[PDB]
Amino acid sequence: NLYFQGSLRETSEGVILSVIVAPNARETKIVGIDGTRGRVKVNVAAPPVKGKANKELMKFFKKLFGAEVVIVRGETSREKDLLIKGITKKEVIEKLEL
Ligand code: NA
Ligand code: NA
Repeated sequence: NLYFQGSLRETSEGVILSVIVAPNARETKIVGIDGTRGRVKVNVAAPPVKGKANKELMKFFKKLFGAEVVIVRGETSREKDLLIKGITKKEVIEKLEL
């Protein structure tokens, strides 16, 4: 039921996945799509302090995609853009739709 196409774009370097983080969660997980922002809603099991939400977010998606993931926008924001290097949009969508 979730459509990720409005939260992704494929660039020269890989795929930029646009997310909005909800911290203080009991489990890091994808919960839905913010259609007004074009972002994947991700609960993150970390407080919003010490870059701890960034660390958990990148661990989660590196494991999911099997590729390196860096934060390219929003290091100190809830609205973060994640560059997944060396991957196609088709691959990213397949992993998100699991
Ligand atoms: Na590009
Ligand atoms: Na994962």
